[PDB]
Amino acid sequence: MARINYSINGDPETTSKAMGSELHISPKKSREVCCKIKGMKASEARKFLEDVIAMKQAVPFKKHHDGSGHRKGPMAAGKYPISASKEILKVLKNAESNAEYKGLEPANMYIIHAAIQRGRVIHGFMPRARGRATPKDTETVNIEMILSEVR
Amino acid sequence: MASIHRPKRGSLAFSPRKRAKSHIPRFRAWPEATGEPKLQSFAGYKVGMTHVIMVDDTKNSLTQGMEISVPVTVIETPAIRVAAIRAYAEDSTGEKAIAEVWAADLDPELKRRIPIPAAGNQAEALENIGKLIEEGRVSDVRAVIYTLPKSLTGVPKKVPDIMESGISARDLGTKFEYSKTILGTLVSVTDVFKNGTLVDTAAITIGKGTQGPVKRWGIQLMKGKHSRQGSLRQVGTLGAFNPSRVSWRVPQMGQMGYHQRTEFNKRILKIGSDGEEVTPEGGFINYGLVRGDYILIKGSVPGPSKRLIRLRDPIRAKKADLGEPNILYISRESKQG
Amino acid sequence: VIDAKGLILGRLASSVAKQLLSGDEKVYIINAEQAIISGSRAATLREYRETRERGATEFGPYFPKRPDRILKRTIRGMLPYKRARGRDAMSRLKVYVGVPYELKGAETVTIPDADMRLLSSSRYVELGEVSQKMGSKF
RNA sequence: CCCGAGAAGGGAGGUGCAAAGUGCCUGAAACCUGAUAGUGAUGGAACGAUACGGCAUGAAAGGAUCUCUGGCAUGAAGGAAUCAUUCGCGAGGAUGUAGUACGAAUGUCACUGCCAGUGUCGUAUCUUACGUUUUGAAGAACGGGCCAGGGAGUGUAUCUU
RNA sequence: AGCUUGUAGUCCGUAAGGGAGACAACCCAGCCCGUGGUUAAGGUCCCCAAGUGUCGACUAAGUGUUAAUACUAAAGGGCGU
RNA sequence: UGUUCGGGUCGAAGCAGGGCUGUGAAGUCCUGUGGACCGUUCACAAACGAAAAUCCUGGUAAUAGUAGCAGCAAAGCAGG
RNA sequence: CCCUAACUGGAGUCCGGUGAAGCUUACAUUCUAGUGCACAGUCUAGAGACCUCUAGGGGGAAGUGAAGACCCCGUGGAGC
RNA sequence: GGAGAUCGUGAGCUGGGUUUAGACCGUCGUGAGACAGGUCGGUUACUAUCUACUAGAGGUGCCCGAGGUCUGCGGGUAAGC
Ligand SMILES: [Mg+2]
Ligand SMILES: [Mg+2]
Ligand SMILES: [Mg+2]
Ligand SMILES: [Mg+2]
Ligand SMILES: [Mg+2]
Ligand SMILES: [Mg+2]
Ligand SMILES: [Mg+2]
Ligand SMILES: [Mg+2]
Ligand SMILES: [Mg+2]
Ligand SMILES: [Mg+2]
Ligand SMILES: [Mg+2]
Ligand SMILES: [Mg+2]
Repeated sequence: MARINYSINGDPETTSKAMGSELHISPKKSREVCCKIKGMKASEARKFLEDVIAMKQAVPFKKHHDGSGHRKGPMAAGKYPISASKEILKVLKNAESNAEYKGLEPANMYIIHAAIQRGRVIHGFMPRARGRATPKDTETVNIEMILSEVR
Repeated sequence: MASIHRPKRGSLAFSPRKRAKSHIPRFRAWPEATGEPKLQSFAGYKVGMTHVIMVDDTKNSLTQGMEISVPVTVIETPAIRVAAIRAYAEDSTGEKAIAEVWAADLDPELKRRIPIPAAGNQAEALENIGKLIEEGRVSDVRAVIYTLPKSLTGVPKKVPDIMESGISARDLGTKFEYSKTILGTLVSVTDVFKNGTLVDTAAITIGKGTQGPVKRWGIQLMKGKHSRQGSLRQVGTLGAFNPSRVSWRVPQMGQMGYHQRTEFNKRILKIGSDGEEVTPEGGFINYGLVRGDYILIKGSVPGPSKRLIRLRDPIRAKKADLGEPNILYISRESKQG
Repeated sequence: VIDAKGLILGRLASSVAKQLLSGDEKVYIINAEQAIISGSRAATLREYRETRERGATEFGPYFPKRPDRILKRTIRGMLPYKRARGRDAMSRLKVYVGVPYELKGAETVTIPDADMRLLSSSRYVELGEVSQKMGSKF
């Protein structure tokens, strides 16, 4: 519904954070993309996410494996989370902008915290058979992202 | 229950029916030597099939002497290079590689398979293997060979296929000295197999993908009213109530084809040297034309065109010397008509 | 290093099992095919052919064929091998057929009480013959 | 003020003792995400009880003759080893040494700075969950997906003790 | 008939711990907590603490290595010993 | 509730973890958060204690990023 | 049907977006035999078992749906 | 040949019979109705969580780092009858 306290706080001297507030994206795929992009630099993470959206590089799905085949190269089951890639790209862009506004250098930032949190769910209905309506939700996700020029 | 009895669907002799672990068939056993020294194996590539009209020479056959049309299989078999000489030490556990010596001179195309061994320990490795044979540690000597498919235009590859071919001689010193003679050279298929003699053809068969139980084991389709109730190409039952588990012997889907298979008593009918003798008009379909020296094998052979075929002299050949064939007509008309 | 030539299979196995459960020594049992099993040859071969062709192919007991692996199996039976003590004891045991090359010139000790001449009958077969009649090569 | 297409949202920044930051007081568990400790791709299951160890913690609320390691005094039940004699076919027994040396614990003197505890893992022994119907339940008998809250001997009249 | 219906005693139900491989009721045992000791039942080749224990015989069949028992085959025969 | 003795913005209740006492029900204490009430002696009352009723209401999983988004009218492509 | 084969369109398989539900005390990589209320993945003794993922059809979970509608009982009903 | 596998096998199929509601024939019953009598007709629900099997992959374990060629602890066969 509203603003979120961060799970992790980097030190404010070398911290450029940015929250993706309650995106309507898939929490499983966004969680996998956040697990992949943690530890990378901002530039290489942006390049990887752009390759993900262009279907050239696949993220490895290790926790939510079902309904996903095995991708080429040295990889297990992996997919191309287009919507998660776009939303995490927007959060990464906002984090780079905050690093610019703080005088910090976005070109050396290492993503030290990048996690998802499920937000409030917009309850829906799906008209099923035999006069029954099961739910169908628009699950929201809060995307945290912390940069820092230290590692 | 008055049981109706049917033989089991498919063979359990070839399980687990998995994808074979190499494009080259491997020989698990070799026949015992019965004469002068020679390589027991050769490797070729399957081109395609044609038919010959050969006078029948098979003794005691119903159609002996009269004309017959025998479906043959032309095989493109260029020279092979005996790369290495490897000796084995036998013990309680089993045969173990005790030493090898590679030929000094080798083809430049071999780098696509393995890095080229240097021309180093040639005389000294040979004297080491001689001392090992003398003291008694050595039991058998085998030769390493590779194809040289750079000449063949119907096979897209140019990397050699490396394989072991046992030498056929009587005394291990005799085997060692013959292997010394043929080490590092090019030996044509006429120096291994003679015209009219049986062989064994092994090769990875035609892959058919993940096929179903009706095609993989030849199980029965559901019949009559059961043909259109929702399960037509599915096995009727996977097991009883007890034991509470599916047996490994139930027919099921899986990898069909691309297995290694050995065919026995495949006769040799012709030892040719020009591909225009057998190449039909328009070439072979999806292959091209024959450009090296070939051998015509009677009947079918496992694998599609272009596949590597390993030829060894027979291990369970029932019949005696068969003599030279008399081909009257190699049918080189078009395969596309 | 135990020389198992002319020794009872069970008595040697029990002695080696207690020695390994003492818990310090790596025990090599050379000449495993020359171990003795008392009883008539027909009954011995009947029991061992029944035990050989017992299990299922996906689950069942894959009882070995080699004499050294059969002696290892028999010593495995008299250990708590599913425990860490048993696992360490089975890792500290090596059985060979004949004399391996690294045990040439080594010193051996044979169990007195597990001797085969303590028996008082001609009814015995060697473990090597049972392994050979189970189809083994050794 | 910056990013954002944006009256969305985010960062920086400020009001406020405190964001308590628009169904906004405190803000549990289930459930979800991340980090730390232990273990982990040779491994056996009512998830725990008891004892002993490895790793991490042990600031407060717990100990300071408390923790670790020894000597000395008194030591209930029990009670050697070794040696000698004699018996016994023998394994061994009896007698003496000797109710000796030892022995739970109770005191005292040195010695030491950890110990109690907490989390996880391993080793040894024991346990096939809970309630119910049952002669008999781990039952292939019935009830429970999980967590929170609500949920079952109360009043009048009358008799008896 | 692990069937049905009685009677005497003792059990389970309502009974731990120790031992029979597991065992409602079979043996020791009826049990507040901690420590030490010695025994009960049963066992001592290994799994498993303690006997490759002693004496005198038997068995050659892997018989057997199964106190009670719902868990263990008879009649008959053997110049087997 | 009557009655005695009290604690609290120098921080009450509640909440998460932990130490100590008690055979135990539970009590008390400490760390963190909190922003206004809370206990105790001697007695007395009750809409007085949950682990369970295919219990009731709410929140939320695993299934699962799975089934469906196909069958009766298979409809879209180029340029701007 | 002997005896199945090839081909077409829609599903399925793979990919992008959207996106539920039903079983569920717990644990769970099993297989054999015994025992146990006499039909055990969890007990006892053995034998196997490196883990994770995808596809497959349904052997087992006395699979799920459901206070059995057959039989009996109830000093229970209704209709005739 | 016979027999076992929950008279193996309906989350595989079928639905012919038996065992629902309708109706007819015969026999019972005053009757409603009944027949271990016959006849005609009569709904087969589920998206597979765990396990087992069948195939296909990703890892770690072993290991100078990598590649290639082999061995054979084992598993399977009816590969023939
Ligand atoms: Mg969504
Ligand atoms: Mg409707
Ligand atoms: Mg009762
Ligand atoms: Mg409550
Ligand atoms: Mg009694
Ligand atoms: Mg009693
Ligand atoms: Mg008892
Ligand atoms: Mg409750
Ligand atoms: Mg589609
Ligand atoms: Mg009922
Ligand atoms: Mg009555
Ligand atoms: Mg079934």
